[PDB]
Amino acid sequence: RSFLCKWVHYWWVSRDMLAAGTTEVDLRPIQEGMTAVFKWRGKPVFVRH
Amino acid sequence: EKEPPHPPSYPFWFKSLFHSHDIPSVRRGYEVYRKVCATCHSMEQLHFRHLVGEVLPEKRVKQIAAEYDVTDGPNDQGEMYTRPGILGDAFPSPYPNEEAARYANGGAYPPDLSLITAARHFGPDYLMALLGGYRDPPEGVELRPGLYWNVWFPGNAIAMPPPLMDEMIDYEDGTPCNISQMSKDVVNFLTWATEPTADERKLYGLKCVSAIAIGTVLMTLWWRFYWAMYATRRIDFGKLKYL
Amino acid sequence: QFHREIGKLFASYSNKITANSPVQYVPSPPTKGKVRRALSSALMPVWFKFFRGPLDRWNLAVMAKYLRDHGLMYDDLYSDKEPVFARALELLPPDIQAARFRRLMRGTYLNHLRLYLPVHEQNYDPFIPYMAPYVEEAKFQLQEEEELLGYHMWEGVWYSGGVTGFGDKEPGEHFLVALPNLYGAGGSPMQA
Amino acid sequence: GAPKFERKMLGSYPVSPEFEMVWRDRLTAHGGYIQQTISPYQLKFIYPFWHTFFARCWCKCSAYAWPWVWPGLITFGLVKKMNHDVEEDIRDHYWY
Amino acid sequence: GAPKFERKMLGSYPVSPEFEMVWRDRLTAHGGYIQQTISPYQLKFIYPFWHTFFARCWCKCSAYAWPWVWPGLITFGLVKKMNHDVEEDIRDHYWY
Amino acid sequence: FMSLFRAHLVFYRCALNLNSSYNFGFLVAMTFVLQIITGITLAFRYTSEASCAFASVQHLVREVAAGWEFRMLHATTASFVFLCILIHMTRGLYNWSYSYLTTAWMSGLVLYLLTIATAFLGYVLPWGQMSFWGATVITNLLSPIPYLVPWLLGGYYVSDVTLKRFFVLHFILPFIGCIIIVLHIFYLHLNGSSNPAGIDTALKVAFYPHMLMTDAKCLSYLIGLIFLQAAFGLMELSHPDNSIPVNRFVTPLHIVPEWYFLAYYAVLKVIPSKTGGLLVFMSSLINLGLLSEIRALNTRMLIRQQFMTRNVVSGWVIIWVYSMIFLIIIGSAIPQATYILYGRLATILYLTTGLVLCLY
Amino acid sequence: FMSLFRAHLVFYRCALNLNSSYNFGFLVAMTFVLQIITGITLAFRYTSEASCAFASVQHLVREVAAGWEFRMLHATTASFVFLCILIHMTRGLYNWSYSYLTTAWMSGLVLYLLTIATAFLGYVLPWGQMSFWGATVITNLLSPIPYLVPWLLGGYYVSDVTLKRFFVLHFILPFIGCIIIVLHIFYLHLNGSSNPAGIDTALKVAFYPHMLMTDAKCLSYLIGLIFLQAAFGLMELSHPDNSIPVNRFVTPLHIVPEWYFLAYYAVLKVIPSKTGGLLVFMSSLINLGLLSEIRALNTRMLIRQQFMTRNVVSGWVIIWVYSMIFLIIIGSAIPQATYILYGRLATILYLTTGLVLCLY
Ligand SMILES: CCCCCCCCCCCCCCCCCC(=O)OC[C@H](COP(=O)([O-])OCC(O)COP(=O)([O-])OC[C@@H](COC(=O)CCCCCCCCCCCCCCCCC)OC(=O)CCCCCCCCCCCCCCCCC)OC(=O)CCCCCCCCCCCCCCCCC
Ligand SMILES: CCCCCCCCCCCCCCCCCC(=O)OC[C@H](COP(=O)([O-])OCC(O)COP(=O)([O-])OC[C@@H](COC(=O)CCCCCCCCCCCCCCCCC)OC(=O)CCCCCCCCCCCCCCCCC)OC(=O)CCCCCCCCCCCCCCCCC
Ligand SMILES: CCCCCCCCCCCCCCCCCC(=O)OC[C@H](COP(=O)([O-])OCC(O)COP(=O)([O-])OC[C@@H](COC(=O)CCCCCCCCCCCCCCCCC)OC(=O)CCCCCCCCCCCCCCCCC)OC(=O)CCCCCCCCCCCCCCCCC
Ligand code: HEC
Ligand code: HEM
Ligand code: HEM
Ligand code: HEM
Ligand code: HEM
Ligand SMILES: COc1cc2[nH]c(C)c(-c3ccc(Oc4ccc(OC(F)(F)F)cc4)cc3)c(=O)c2cc1Cl
Ligand SMILES: COc1cc2[nH]c(C)c(-c3ccc(Oc4ccc(OC(F)(F)F)cc4)cc3)c(=O)c2cc1Cl
Ligand SMILES: O=C1C(O)=C([C@H]2CC[C@H](c3ccc(Cl)cc3)CC2)C(=O)c2ccccc21
Ligand SMILES: O=C1C(O)=C([C@H]2CC[C@H](c3ccc(Cl)cc3)CC2)C(=O)c2ccccc21
Repeated sequence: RSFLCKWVHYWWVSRDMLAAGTTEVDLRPIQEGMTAVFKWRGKPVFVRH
Repeated sequence: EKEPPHPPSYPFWFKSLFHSHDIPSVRRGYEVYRKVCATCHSMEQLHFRHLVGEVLPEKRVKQIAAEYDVTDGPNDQGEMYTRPGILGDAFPSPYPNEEAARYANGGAYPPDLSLITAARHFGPDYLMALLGGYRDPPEGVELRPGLYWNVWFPGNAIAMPPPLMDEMIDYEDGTPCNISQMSKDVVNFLTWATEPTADERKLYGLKCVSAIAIGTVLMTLWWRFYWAMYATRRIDFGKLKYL
Repeated sequence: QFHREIGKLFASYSNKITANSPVQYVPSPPTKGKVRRALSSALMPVWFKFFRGPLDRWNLAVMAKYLRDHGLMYDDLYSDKEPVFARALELLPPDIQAARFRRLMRGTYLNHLRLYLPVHEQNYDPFIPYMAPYVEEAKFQLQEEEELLGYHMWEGVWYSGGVTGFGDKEPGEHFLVALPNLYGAGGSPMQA
Repeated sequence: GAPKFERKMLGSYPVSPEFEMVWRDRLTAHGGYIQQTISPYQLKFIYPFWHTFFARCWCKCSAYAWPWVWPGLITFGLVKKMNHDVEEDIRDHYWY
Repeated sequence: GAPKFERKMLGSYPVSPEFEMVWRDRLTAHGGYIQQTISPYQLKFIYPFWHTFFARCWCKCSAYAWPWVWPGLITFGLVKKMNHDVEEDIRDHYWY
Repeated sequence: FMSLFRAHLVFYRCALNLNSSYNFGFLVAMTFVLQIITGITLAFRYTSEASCAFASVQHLVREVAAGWEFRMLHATTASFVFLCILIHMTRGLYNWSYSYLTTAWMSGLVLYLLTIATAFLGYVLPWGQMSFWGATVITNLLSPIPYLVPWLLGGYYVSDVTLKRFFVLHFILPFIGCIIIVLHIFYLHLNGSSNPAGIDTALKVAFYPHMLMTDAKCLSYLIGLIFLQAAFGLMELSHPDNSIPVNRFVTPLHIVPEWYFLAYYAVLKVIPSKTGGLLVFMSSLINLGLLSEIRALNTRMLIRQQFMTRNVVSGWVIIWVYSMIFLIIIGSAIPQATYILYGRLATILYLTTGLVLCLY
Repeated sequence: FMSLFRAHLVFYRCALNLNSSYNFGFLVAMTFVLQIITGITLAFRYTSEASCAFASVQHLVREVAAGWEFRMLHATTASFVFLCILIHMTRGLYNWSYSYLTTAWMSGLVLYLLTIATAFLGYVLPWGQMSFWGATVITNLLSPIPYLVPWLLGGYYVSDVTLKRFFVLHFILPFIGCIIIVLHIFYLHLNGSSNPAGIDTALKVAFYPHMLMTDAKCLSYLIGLIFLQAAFGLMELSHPDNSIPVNRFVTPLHIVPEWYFLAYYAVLKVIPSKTGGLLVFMSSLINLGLLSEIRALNTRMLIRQQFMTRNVVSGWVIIWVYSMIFLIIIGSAIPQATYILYGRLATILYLTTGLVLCLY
């Protein structure tokens, strides 16, 4: 059982990834009717005025 | 060429089969490395992530990483920029490429220390001996400028200057500083950095080997159980002898 | 005509060999040339006293003790994976055959235990030649078959009957004729 | 395997596939024999091993002395003499 | 394969391995029969094909008409009507 | 396939006096299966690029759960593969197994060649100094034929192309191994195993209860020892110098192959002509092959008892073993005249004692 | 193994009236062997890194002798694999082969599943836009279970780790294929093939002279056609959009899978609930599996003649084929209400005509 558990665990995500983080966005340059796009935790985020 | 000598065995806490690393020594060795040896060497495989929980508390490690400027980008204009280091970044390096490193060190290349004790014979004993090894030339030998005599380096002539000097650094736990102490602590730190998974490996080893040995005893008994029935058999020819 | 010409070569050589045939027994020519016979004869007094003598005595001591520990004879060391000896064993009489069977059993058991026999069980000569009269007959019988049947490289049908076709007479003894069946229960050659 | 005159059976019942190897190696019991065995649940099985230990060990060690150890000793000798030769060379060639 | 009452042989010679499949599928010739064949070196072999072409082609094409073509025609119809519906939609929804 | 399983591994009947020395085949097979498992799970995260192979192997150890364990099991089980094979070979030299197990002995030799090739291909994949310069040396050694070496390399020098094809070849060869193992066992069970006593006997006993348990016992010991060495590192089986990144214009100052290659290395140190070097390997392997038909090289009827117990004369196989060990010793040391001299002595012994096996 | 060769491929006796429609199995096997050769020789130069896979495939075409030929043969032979498989399946739906070739039919289904998996894994390795977003979609489709998707990916999103393990899996699966093929043929020759007439007949004839030549003829045609399409590019089998490097934050504006996946795609377009989507595939495959024991679903004694010749009623298999082709058509087009409407009509036909096969 220990062997199989280690072998399964070895396919799991690595210890460098961690998916942690936070970000901030300045909204002065945006114009009405426009959609801006940003990067966040590996996925895209839309901000629309 | 010649066979180089072999170093003496020092009693580092870890080189027993039941012992772990010695974490205060590791902290002090890291401090030495930062203040001295990181002037010309690099550890490209290490990230600050590695220090939290294993050596240092997270808060302090973040504050350490914040001391460096680390390059990042491109930005909206396609330019690169510098930012304060974060926990996710690798250790910084003093030279941009091997050519610059050789240019600053008279032609010789300072090796990357990420695996140094696994990349030499007798590992930490060799490193401990090497850091002690600087001495005056013998009769009949002279070395060209920017080259030094060391009794443990192969061929005895080495490009690295004498490495250590008393109270060139200071400790936060209070321990007194001298070249011998610094040698011990930095060798401890580099031995840890060579494979941080050491203690995990050894503690798992112990359970594994113990259980497997108990296994072996049980299987030996089971094998003899069947050995005995044919080892003690009787076969007679012609007529029956005993019963 | 190439083939008949080389025929002529072969035939003349064979006729030479035939013409020199004796009509009665004549002693064989020595196995070593006169130079080596001279050298050996010269060096005998040192070589036999110091080296060959003790070698040939130590050898028999080693052999005898190993055979006596286990209670084997010398002619119990030959296998029946050897055709000549297989024939010889076929020609044996009941008593000799039974005793050989028994000795082999005991030797197997003793080598399993790794226990010496008592010295009073070891009082016999192990080097009696009890298989000789039968080995000579086997040699005769198996030589005549070569002479009368094996004198040419005979031609056959390939990979048919379970035999490769290049000479075998027992089925599936070679890899390319392994696995004779895919369904059913198989069978054995001895029950045909 | 076995010679054809040994692997000839007395019975005529078809040999089942799972017994192939068993009857390829058939041998006759010339003269017959009698055997007795005890179930391993009714035998001691670690005392018989130690009871016969000294005899077995004497036999095994006696058998291996000359063939394995004496050439071993000679080889160990040769290594020591090689070390001598080298440690003398290294001074002759390079020490003033 | 074959029923057991068909694959029962009259001979008793051992079936060789390379003929396995041949005798697993044995069948009886109920009533017997007579057959004749000519060596292919003594036959015409491309004229017999064209000589019987029209009959063979009539048979094959006749057999496939209803089952394959009529549903095919219906499907082709459906595709054309779908195209109609789409080309009308695209104007209704987006042209003023 | 169950009926075959029962015929060969349950009802198969052995001789009563088969001791541990007959258990090492099973053991090498098991190290094969185990090495295959760890192989495949290492392939899932390895990178076959000269620019980054090294760091790819380091990533497993540093950043992957249980990453270190599979690499180290794979590294250490190789040594046991070779150790078990050598014990397994020497047993049959000692017994003269090849007298009647002719084709089994041939198959054995082919399997050993396969194993050498597999190991050496593996040895290049971590892509350190020793890997690069080892590949350089062995590719230069098979130079006699034009253009074959740039072709097999893929290039004028050892390259990323070379790494890619070495990786694929190292993937494939073990399974060809497995096929040849099936062939091996066919020839073996065609005949039947020999005794340590070298007699023919009717005192046979079935496999499943008695011998299966001995196999299992030895298996326990081997699993034990592999884990001991893997987890704690008792012996310095592999030199440190593969820990350094490659440099194409600077050799390492001291050189020591993996132990199972040292004897060969010793030869390349001591014979002057390079072709003589290569021919020694070819000749010794041909001599071993020649033992398959030793019954024909003489008209005296042959026996398997070599009467080596209590014998002051010892036997040619023992002298062979000690010569080989001496060659390993000399392999390990620096190039110096005296080492070369005793090297040549040992080499002559190693060659002669192999030639002489045919002279009964 | 020669005796088996002769028993099964030389002396094996068939029915006289086996026409070309019974030659397509041999053909799919041959495309397998051929695809394996080209696979292995492509592996020698491919790079399994997300940073550089794409350029690795371009290097073969641009800078390697005959580099282009192996890539294009490998790409084009896949289409023929699937085309031959579909003809091979439809033949046995038409004949009701599964009436008595029960386990052969089951084995067939397993082989088809293996082939789908193999192809889709291959489709990701060139690492273009379509590859990345296809992998994203199919991995999201099997999401219902927690943590299974990050585990199988290796990561929170499609990554270099994903590429590495896809490459190894694509390496391995074909050979498992081969093993299952041997199993397939075992079940087949256990029974014996059916006629186009669906009667039992004694007018049998051996394989080697008559049927072997027809196999060879069709083989010539297939090799021909593969080379024609491979060298000249007559049909746009693969969409251009895999020619663009990957971008993780922008999808391609128009999407068309490989043709052998379009019908499935059509379903994912038209059924509202995602789970309903997945369940349609599961249900249809279960229905096909259920045909293996059709003799039990009724007490009337069964015949293999479906009397589809000259029949105005046609047959459920033909309606199935036309429904599937219609679904391919709709697969190919943009998402629009009318396409979805006729999609749903065709989907209902496709499901119902599969259910109804059991109702004799
Ligand atoms: C998978 C296989 C495919 C299925 C089909 C089978 C294929 C085999 C066909 C080839 C055989 C053709 C020759 C026919 C000979 C007929 C003679 C006869 O009447 O038969 C009785 C006769 C035996 O009766 P006997 O004399 O009573 O027996 C006593 C003993 O023979 C002891 O007698 P002795 O001690 O008195 O000495 C006698 C010896 C005295 O002579 C010597 O000993 C001379 C020694 C001098 C040293 C030089 C080497 C000699 C060998 C030559 C090899 C060259 C061939 C390869 C060429 C490569 C070209 C690319 O005589 C000979 O050597 C004469 C025969 C030598 C012929 C050997 C080569 C024949 C091959 C020709 C075709 C080559 C094309 C191959 C293409 C590439 C692929 C392989 O048959 C033989 O001796 C057999 C000879 C042929 C070898 C066996 C065939 C191999 C079968 C196993 C297949 C292995 C394939 C492995 C690949 C696996 C892939 C996965
Ligand atoms: C004990 C042996 C172990 C063998 C291991 C081999 C290595 C394996 C490596 C791979 C791993 C495999 C794992 C499985 C191994 C096998 C296991 C097994 O079942 O063994 C059965 C073995 C023998 O069974 P058997 O039924 O007698 O076997 C039949 C015989 O072989 C008899 O067979 P035969 O009579 O039929 O003969 C056939 C022939 C067939 O021929 C062969 O098989 C020959 C093979 C030779 C090897 C050839 C290849 C070599 C290749 C080169 C390798 C180089 C490696 C370099 C390594 C360097 C390392 C530094 O064999 C022979 O002739 C063999 C006899 C050789 C005699 C040699 C005599 C040498 C004397 C040396 C004296 C030294 C004195 C030093 C004094 C120093 C003073 C300062 O029995 C045992 O091992 C009994 C169990 C003992 C367990 C004891 C555990 C104690 C633990 C204590 C813990 C303490 C803790 C304290 C804590 C305290 C806390 C306060
Ligand atoms: C001809 C057929 C070819 C078939 C090819 C198939 C595709 C293969 C693809 C993969 C590659 C494989 C390669 C090998 C192929 C086979 C080769 C072969 O041996 O064929 C035998 C084939 C038929 O042999 P057989 O013994 O009669 O076969 C038995 C029958 O099947 C009868 O069997 P049964 O009676 O036992 O029935 C069992 C049943 C068993 O069921 C099945 O097998 C059903 C299978 C159905 C397929 C299901 C899967 C579909 C999956 C979806 C695929 C989608 C693909 C999308 C592609 C889009 C492309 C745009 O089969 C049937 O029911 C089949 C009957 C189907 C009837 C359908 C009727 C449709 C009528 C259409 C009319 C169209 C009119 C258009 C008018 C337009 C006006 C504008 O004969 C030939 O091909 C004879 C050779 C002809 C050579 C001619 C060459 C001429 C070259 C001219 C060059 C000119 C150059 C000019 C230069 C000028 C310079 C100045
Ligand atoms: C710049 C002044 C350096 C400092 C500070 C440290 N090292 Fe270094 N090191 C430097 C050079 C130019 C060289 C090359 C030496 C040569 O002969 O080419 C080195 C080498 C080493 C080595 C290699 C030893 C060997 O046998 O190859 C080691 C192990 C080493 N240095 C360790 C080391 C340590 C522990 C340091 C902190 C105490 C340290 N070095 C500082 C340049 C410089
Ligand atoms: C008898 C079977 C095998 C043997 C003897 C063998 C031998 C070796 C050896 C000696 C190494 C060197 C490891 C090191 O130096 O750290 C190695 C590495 C490797 N082997 Fe094998 N191997 C075998 C089977 C396999 C198989 C079947 C695979 C994959 C299917 C495989 C994949 C690898 C990989 C990926 C490495 C690289 C290890 C690394 O980079 O750290 N091996 N092998
Ligand atoms: C992967 C490599 C090998 C495997 C898996 C293997 C496996 C086996 C096995 C399971 C046996 C029967 C049980 C045993 O003897 O332990 C055996 C016997 C034998 N093997 Fe191997 N073996 C290998 C390599 C070799 C080699 C390299 C040789 C010879 C050079 C060889 C020659 C023999 C012989 C002669 C026997 C039978 C000896 C006798 O019956 O007296 N094998 N092998
Ligand atoms: C039935 C067997 C196989 C099928 C159906 C198959 C299918 C495919 C497909 C559809 C592709 C996509 C190629 C492209 O989009 O250009 C591909 C690529 C590939 N296949 Fe397979 N494959 C098979 C066997 C193999 C085998 C056995 C190997 C290696 C041992 C292999 C290695 C590769 C490689 C390396 C690629 C990458 C091609 C490239 O990057 O251009 N394939 N395969
Ligand atoms: C790699 C995939 C496949 C291979 C290599 C293969 C191979 C073969 C071969 C060689 C035959 C005998 C000759 C012939 O019919 O052409 C056969 C027959 C057959 N196969 Fe397949 N096949 C494959 C896939 C399938 C699939 C997907 C199915 C069903 C879904 C299937 C079901 C059958 C049936 C029912 C027969 C016998 C039909 C009859 O005797 O009337 N096979 N196959
Ligand atoms: C102590 O004395 C003995 C020990 C012995 N141990 C074993 C393990 C066997 C044996 C090995 C393999 C086998 O069948 C197989 C072939 C090949 C395979 O393939 C592969 F690769 F190994 F998995 C598997 C399976 C059948 C039997 C013996 O005969 C054997 C004989 C003696 Cl005298
Ligand atoms: C037109 O009518 C027919 C055509 C037919 N064509 C063929 C090719 C066969 C056939 C296939 C494979 C086989 O044995 C093998 C199994 C598996 C292997 O493995 C692998 F992977 F294919 F190489 C190889 C070989 C034995 C026979 C038939 O039975 C067959 C039957 C009919 Cl009625
Ligand atoms: O100089 C050598 C050298 O000579 C070999 C040799 C060892 C023996 C090998 C070998 C010889 C014969 C066979 Cl059958 C198999 C392998 C070939 C490479 C090395 O392995 C090596 C590795 C790294 C740096 C230098 C060297
Ligand atoms: O939206 C899709 C999509 O829906 C699929 C689908 C096609 C059908 C596939 C499939 C479905 C069922 C089976 Cl049994 C096998 C494959 C799964 C991926 C794609 O292949 C694709 C590729 C590139 C970009 C977008 C897409």
